Amino acid sequence: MEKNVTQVKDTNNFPYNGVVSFKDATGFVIGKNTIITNKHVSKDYKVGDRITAHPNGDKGNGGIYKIKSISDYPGDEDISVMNIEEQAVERGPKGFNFNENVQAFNFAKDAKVDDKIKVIGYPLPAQNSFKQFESTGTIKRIKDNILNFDAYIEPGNSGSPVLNSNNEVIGVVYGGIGKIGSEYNGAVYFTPQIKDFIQKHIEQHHH
Ligand SMILES: [Zn+2]
Ligand SMILES: [Zn+2]
Ligand SMILES: [Zn+2]
Ligand SMILES: [Zn+2]
Repeated sequence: MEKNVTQVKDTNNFPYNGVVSFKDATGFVIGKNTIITNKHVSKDYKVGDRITAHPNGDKGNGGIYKIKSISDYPGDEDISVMNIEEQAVERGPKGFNFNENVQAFNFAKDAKVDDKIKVIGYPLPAQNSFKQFESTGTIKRIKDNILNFDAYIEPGNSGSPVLNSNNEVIGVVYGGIGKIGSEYNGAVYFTPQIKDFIQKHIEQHHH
């Protein structure tokens, strides 16, 4: 029952500038024009729907962007990749370019139980007028593609990155119903098959 949650002061610096906001969920930047979220988020949103880059409430954001394509992982795991139209619908401080207004996360090489982790995202975004929050805790179990962690989350954290102490991404917070009665939370743990699927969807050039 770890509850160590802080309001993010400045979302314009990494890792905070790698996190994106849906109307009611979270995602994060993994590469050029590319974000990760979960399948619950990808069921709710469609091509042409919009994300906001790293909003800090009404203090501003890195722009508003259109979802260009959605690619759900073909395995059972709760993970989706979305590609983003590079030209913003509404500009960020660094201009209209998605990539200049965000910084992508790198994959962690691995993780182990008891590692210190951080979840960054948008809990209760209506109630907390889209402020970004960091929630800190530890890994409780890693089994195949299942990551159980002890860090406080709320509705809206669905799709949040789970980060190691060096701000590399280890997994993505579940959007599905959690284990009943459990004070711990779940995430898809990034294994080689999942990393490969993601990497194959990252963009590299302009058309
Ligand atoms: Zn939903
Ligand atoms: Zn470009
Ligand atoms: Zn273009
Ligand atoms: Zn091409």
